[PDB]
Amino acid sequence: DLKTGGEQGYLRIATEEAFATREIIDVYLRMIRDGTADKGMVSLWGFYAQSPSERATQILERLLDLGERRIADMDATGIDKAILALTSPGVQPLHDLDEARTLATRANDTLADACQKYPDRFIGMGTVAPQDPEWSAREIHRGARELGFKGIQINSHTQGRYLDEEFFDPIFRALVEVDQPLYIHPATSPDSMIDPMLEAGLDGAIFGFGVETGMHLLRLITIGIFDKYPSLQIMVGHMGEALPYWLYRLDYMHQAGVRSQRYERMKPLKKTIEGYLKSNVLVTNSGVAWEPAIKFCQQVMGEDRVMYAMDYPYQYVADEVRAMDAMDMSAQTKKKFFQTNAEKWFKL
Amino acid sequence: QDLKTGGEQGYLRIATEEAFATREIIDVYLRMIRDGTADKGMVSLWGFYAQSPSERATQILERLLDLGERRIADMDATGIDKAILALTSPGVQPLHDLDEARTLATRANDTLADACQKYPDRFIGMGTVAPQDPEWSAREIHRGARELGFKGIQINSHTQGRYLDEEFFDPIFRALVEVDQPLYIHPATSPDSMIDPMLEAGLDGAIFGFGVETGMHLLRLITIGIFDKYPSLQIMVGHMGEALPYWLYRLDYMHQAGVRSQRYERMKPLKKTIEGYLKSNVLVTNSGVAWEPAIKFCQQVMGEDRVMYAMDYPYQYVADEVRAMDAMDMSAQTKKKFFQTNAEKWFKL
Ligand SMILES: [Mn+2]
Ligand SMILES: [Mn+2]
Repeated sequence: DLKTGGEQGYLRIATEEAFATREIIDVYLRMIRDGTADKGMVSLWGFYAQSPSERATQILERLLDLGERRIADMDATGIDKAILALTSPGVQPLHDLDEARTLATRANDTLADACQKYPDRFIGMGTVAPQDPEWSAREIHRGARELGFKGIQINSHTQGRYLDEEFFDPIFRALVEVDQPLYIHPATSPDSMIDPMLEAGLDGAIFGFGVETGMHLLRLITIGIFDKYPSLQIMVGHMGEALPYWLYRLDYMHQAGVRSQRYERMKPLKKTIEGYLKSNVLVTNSGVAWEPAIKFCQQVMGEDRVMYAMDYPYQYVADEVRAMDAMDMSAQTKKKFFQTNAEKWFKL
Repeated sequence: QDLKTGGEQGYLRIATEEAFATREIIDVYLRMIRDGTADKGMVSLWGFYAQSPSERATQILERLLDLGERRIADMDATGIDKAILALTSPGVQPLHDLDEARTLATRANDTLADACQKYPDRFIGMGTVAPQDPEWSAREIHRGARELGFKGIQINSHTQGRYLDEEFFDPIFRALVEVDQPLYIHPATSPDSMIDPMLEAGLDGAIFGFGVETGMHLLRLITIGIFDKYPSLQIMVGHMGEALPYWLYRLDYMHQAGVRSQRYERMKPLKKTIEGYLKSNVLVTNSGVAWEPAIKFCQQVMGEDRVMYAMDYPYQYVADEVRAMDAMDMSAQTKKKFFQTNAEKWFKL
């Protein structure tokens, strides 16, 4: 009952879909073995790459496939197109810059090859190495102009550092030059923040992912990234990492902080936080196949700014697709949500 | 829109997360800041509120300190009939000298009891405790229920980086169930172990860090099985549930995924889903969130009987917020629950 081809009145374009390369997963394993992995890596990838559980082993196998098996899984859930990115944390944790750039290059060329082979099914977002912002800028050039990619995905922090630092500016300069979106995907929190979450089993997707990612998007908003770069669009998954829900409180407390001069890095902005959510931020529902949360986001940010995502293979659930197809929404809204918003914002 | 006391609009306005301070305890914070024993959160939060020359800070400190006619006037001016009062975060929880903590918490509780006696139709008390000493805290829970007329207690999230899911804190929960009173988990700044990236961006306080710390704490309690151990226990949180109601689908999906894959020895099977515990054991206020779409979303998730009005005076003392809440496109029956009768039930007023 879930079919490709758009007969139900829209294509299903899934906008937060993951893959891995074996050589990068082997680096994570090396890091865990040699003690250079951070606590988040040990937690996340010591689980996914090593647990014998059904969940981990299926995720690992699915991540590594970029062909007929992934296509079969998409066919079986009626997914027309998938926007693919290297799974978190990509090469961001790597201490050897030459190794990070090499592996990122390879992962990008691997993705490009797959998209060339399945051009009606797979759409690519590039991976970068923000450890090297200037290289990353050139890799943004290459993905947009040579590889056919539609943007980049950054897996939140790089070695405990956030994108609001001036150090990272070449990434933003390059994105606005090629006029492509940035997708800030979660990662585990850095060692400076993870301990109370990790000790309770909360460091991953259940909680810590949202803390890390929402903090990252928020600190970019509050540093004025969209005043510096008014064309820039930043996408986040998981229903906006709670930011839409907190909006009233964000704006109230932002304004209080600005006016009171409480903080060096919180100065006046040209728009409210609400205003940036309406003009510069875009949200997917990855992991949140939940009609009230989706409708809430659509109401707060505008229906044109909210997109369907599956989060394959971390959350591959046919009944979720069925629930999304069944939502109490107009045909027109549902087509935006499943298809045409993604067509617009990713320039498909 | 006139804001009047007396319920002529169809309900009393019962404000359920309202703060006060004591000069002696603020002086301790200043001492800890000066001597270097204050954590980064204390330096940030109380360095600001107790020392900032900012207009917001100065007026907030004066209002915090008043437990009399000024506070009453401020309530009258915004049509607030009753305020549920608690010692402002982080209370005595950061203190290293337990004699001092116990003495100052006793004093603060005595002061609050005295004020509530003076204005018994306007002020309702929640006790403060010192979780560093869970035995003393248990006695203080009983003292507040027996002698002081209090309706429960407020704990200001973590105590020196230690969380209530730890077995050490069990005597506090045992005492709450014995007196049959709720726990309000109010925010605090994050501990030094988690605060640094937030603090650097100006995000450690009410804008963001408070919700992270508090949502985390409540999620840790849910997932340790506090409500299987204590099925009668009610835990209240402000700020529209510290995002948990909005995350709920993701919370349950990933909690179940973790348990079934045996990922964390800490995370064991629970008798209810997280959704089940929200509907049976957690209560939410809208402190700081005078925003209809979020209130209505939370009502749908939790049930309209489980969501209450709060002002968060004096940190967020805004007449126009009251006006907006009075004017929500919501039935008279639901509005009366939200402002009045839910609080009357859950606080046993
Ligand atoms: Mn994902
Ligand atoms: Mn408060």
